[PDB]
Amino acid sequence: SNQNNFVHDCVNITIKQHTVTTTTKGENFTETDVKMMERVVEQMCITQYERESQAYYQRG
Amino acid sequence: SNQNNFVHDCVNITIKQHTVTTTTKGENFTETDVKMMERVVEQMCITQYERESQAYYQRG
Amino acid sequence: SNQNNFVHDCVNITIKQHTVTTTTKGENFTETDVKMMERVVEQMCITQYERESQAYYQRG
Amino acid sequence: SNQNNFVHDCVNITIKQHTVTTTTKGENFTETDVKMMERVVEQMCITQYERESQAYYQRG
Amino acid sequence: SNQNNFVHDCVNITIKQHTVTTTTKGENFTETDVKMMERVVEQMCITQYERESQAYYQRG
Amino acid sequence: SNQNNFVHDCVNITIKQHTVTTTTKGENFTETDVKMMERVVEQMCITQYERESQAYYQRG
Amino acid sequence: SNQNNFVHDCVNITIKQHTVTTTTKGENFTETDVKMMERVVEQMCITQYERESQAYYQRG
Amino acid sequence: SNQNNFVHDCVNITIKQHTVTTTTKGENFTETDVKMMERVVEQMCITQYERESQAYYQRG
Amino acid sequence: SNQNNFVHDCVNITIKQHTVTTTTKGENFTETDVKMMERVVEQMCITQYERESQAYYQRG
Amino acid sequence: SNQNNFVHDCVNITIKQHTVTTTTKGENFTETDVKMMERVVEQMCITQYERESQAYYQRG
Repeated sequence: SNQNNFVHDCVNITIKQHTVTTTTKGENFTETDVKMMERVVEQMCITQYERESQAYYQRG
Repeated sequence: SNQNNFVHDCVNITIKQHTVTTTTKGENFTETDVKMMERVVEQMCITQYERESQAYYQRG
Repeated sequence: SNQNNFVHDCVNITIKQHTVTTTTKGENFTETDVKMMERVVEQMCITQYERESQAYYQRG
Repeated sequence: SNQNNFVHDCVNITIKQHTVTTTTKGENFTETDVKMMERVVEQMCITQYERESQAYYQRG
Repeated sequence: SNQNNFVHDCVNITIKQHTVTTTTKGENFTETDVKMMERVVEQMCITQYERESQAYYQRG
Repeated sequence: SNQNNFVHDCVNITIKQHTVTTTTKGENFTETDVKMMERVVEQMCITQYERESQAYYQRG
Repeated sequence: SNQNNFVHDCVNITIKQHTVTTTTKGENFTETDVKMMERVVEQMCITQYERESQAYYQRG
Repeated sequence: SNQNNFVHDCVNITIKQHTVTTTTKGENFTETDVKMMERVVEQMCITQYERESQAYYQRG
Repeated sequence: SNQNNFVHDCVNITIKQHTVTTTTKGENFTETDVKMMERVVEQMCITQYERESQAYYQRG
Repeated sequence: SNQNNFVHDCVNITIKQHTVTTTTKGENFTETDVKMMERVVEQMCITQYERESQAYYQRG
């Protein structure tokens, strides 16, 4: 019973909360951001499988 | 019973909440953002399978 | 009983909530965004299968 | 009993809520957006199967 | 009992809610959007099957 | 040109306004009184003119 | 040209306003009184004129 | 040109305003009194004119 | 040109304002009094004019 | 040109203001009094004019 496994998980995130409360009372507010997840992933993942394979990354 | 597996998961996210409360009381508010997920993924994933394969990434 | 598997999951997201409450009481509000998911995915995924295959990415 | 599988899932999203309440009481509101999903997917996925195949992406 | 499968799912979304309430009481409202899904998908998916196949994407 | 004067003014009130504005906006109000004059005078004035005259006051 | 004067002014009040504004905005109000004059005068004035005159006051 | 004067002014009040503004914004108010004049005068004035005159005051 | 004057002014009050502003913003208020004149005068003035006159005052 | 004057002024008060501002912002207020004049006068003035006159005062 042969079995090969080639697993690739570039990103893996897990949030588990039970109670999330937020309050923004006040009088004079300007430019209020109450986000929860802004910019999570900005990745690159290739997973090449054979020879003479190349990969060029640049984030200038 | 041979079995090959080639799994590729570029992004994997899991949120599990039970109670989410938000409140924005006040008098003079300007430019209020109460988002929850703004820009999650901006990725690139290729998964090439054979030889002389190339990949060029650039995020200038 | 041979079996090959070539799985590719570029993005995978799961939200599970039970109670979501939001309130925006007040007097003078201007430009209020109460969105929940703004810009989730902006990706590119190719999954080439044979040789001399190329891929060019650019996000200038 | 041979069986090949070539699965490709470019995007996969699942929301499961039970109670969603929203309220926007007030007096003077201007430009209020209470959307839930604004711009989910902006992707490109190809899945080429043979040789000398190319793919050019550009998001200038 | 041979069986090949070539599955391609460019986008897959599932919403399951039980109670959705919305209220927009007030006095002076201007330009109120209470949409639920604004711009879901803006994609392109090709699934070419043979050699010397090309694909050019541009979102300037 | 004789002239006698026996003036008696028990109460004398004078209101002179130009603009009176009132507003009772809201959501959940209970037992709101917006009167202007509730119980002005509760007096007693006699002005007896001859001898062995008596006056008995009691506000128990 | 003889002239006698016997003036008696028990109470004398004069209000002179130009602009009176009132506002009672809110959400949950209970037992709100916005009166202007509640219990002005509770007096007693006699002005007896001859001898052996008596006056009995009691505010128990 | 004889002239006698017997002036008696038990109370004399004069209010002169130009702009009166009042505001009671909020969320949860209970037993709010915004009166202006509650209990002004509670007096007693007699002005007896002849002999063996008596006056009894008691504010128990 | 004889002239007698017997002036009696038990109380004499004069208010002269130009701008009166009041504000009671908040969230949880209980038993708020914003009166302006609560209990001004509680007096007694007699002005007897002849002999063997008596006056009894008691504020127990 | 004879002239007698018998002036009696038991109390004499004069307020002259130009701008009166008051503010009571907050969250949890209890038993707030913002009065301006609470208990001004509690006097007794007699002005007897002839002999064997008596006056009894008691403020127990």
